[PDB]
Amino acid sequence: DEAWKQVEILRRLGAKRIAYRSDDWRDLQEALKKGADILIVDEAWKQVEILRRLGAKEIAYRSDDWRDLQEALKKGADILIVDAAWKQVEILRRLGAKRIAYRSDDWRDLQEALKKGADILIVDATDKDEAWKQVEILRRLGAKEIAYRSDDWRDLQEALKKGADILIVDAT
Repeated sequence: DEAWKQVEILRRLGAKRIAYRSDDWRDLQEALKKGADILIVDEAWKQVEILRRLGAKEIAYRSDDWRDLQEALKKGADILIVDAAWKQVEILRRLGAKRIAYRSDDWRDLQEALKKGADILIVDATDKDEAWKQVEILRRLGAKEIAYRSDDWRDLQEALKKGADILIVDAT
C-alpha cells in the first residue's frame, strides 16, 4: 500500500541505491522524494513522461513489446528491463537505451548478459535462499550493479548483506 515507508527504513539502514516499482506515478513520485533513486514504471509511457517532467533522472521501463520500449525511451526512460536472452542487449542498445537491466533466475545467464553490456543484473529466483546464492556468486565474480526485488524490506536488507547493490522495493 504505502511502500515508500520501506524506502525510508532501508535508507536509514545504509542502502545507497534504492529502486521503487509501482504502477502509480504519484506513488512513484512520492518515493523519489523519500530517497528512491530509480523509479520502475511497470499506455504506461504517460507515466515516464510525467515523472520525467517532474525532475526524475532515473526512470526504468519494462515490457515485452519493443515498440513499447522504444516509446518509453522517447518519453524519457533511462533504463530498459529485459526479462529472460542475453543476445538482445546489444540489439537493445541500438534502439537508444542508455542503460540496460537484465532479469534472470540463473547466474550464468546474468553473467552472459553482463558480458554483452548489461548494466544492471536483477536476480529473480523462486526460492529466497537460491536468490541469495546467485547474488553471492555474481558478487564473487565482480558483477557491478546487482539488483534484488522484494516487498519485504528485511529480505532486501539481507540481500544488501549478501552483495546486492540495488534494492528494488516492490510496491503493491
